[PDB]
Amino acid sequence: EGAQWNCTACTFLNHPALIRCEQCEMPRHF
Amino acid sequence: MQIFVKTGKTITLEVEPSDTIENVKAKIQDKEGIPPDQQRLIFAGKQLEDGRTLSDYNIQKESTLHLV
Amino acid sequence: MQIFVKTLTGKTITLEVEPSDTIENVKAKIQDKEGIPPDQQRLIFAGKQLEDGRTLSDYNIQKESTLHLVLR
Ligand SMILES: [Zn+2]
Repeated sequence: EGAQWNCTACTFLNHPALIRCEQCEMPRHF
Repeated sequence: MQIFVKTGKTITLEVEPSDTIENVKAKIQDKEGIPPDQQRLIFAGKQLEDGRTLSDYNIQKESTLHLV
Repeated sequence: MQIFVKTLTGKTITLEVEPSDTIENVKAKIQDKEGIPPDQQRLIFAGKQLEDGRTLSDYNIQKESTLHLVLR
């Protein structure tokens, strides 16, 4: 899979299985 | 206690403040029809294990989970 | 110590808090300069949501640090 990524929007450390920030719904890749 | 589960639709669940993850996937199956063995719940960036409870992951009121 | 709260719109807020201030206190100070109810806002730092119980010293917030505000 992958590894926990930091939401560029608020630095929140999300889960690899997700594509959008769990806090602000901001996409992972842009 | 009321919680949410982001599937794109969203479902509202009424559970106990300390209900186990297994008990939650049981309710989700009744409302959505998705088998517990084929559903993954994500929260706080960490995946919930069917061995623990909600109180462990600090699942407060109106918290939002994610189905994968 | 002066810290910062970068909103989700690019705007940056300057707050003056002590290392012994709880998160409930910080959210209270943000309400004074934004009118946003503490229960409508969430704070993210170092990739983790701050609990209303802990303080700044607990999460190790130093001077010139910057938190991110994500409305709920
Ligand atoms: Zn974010």
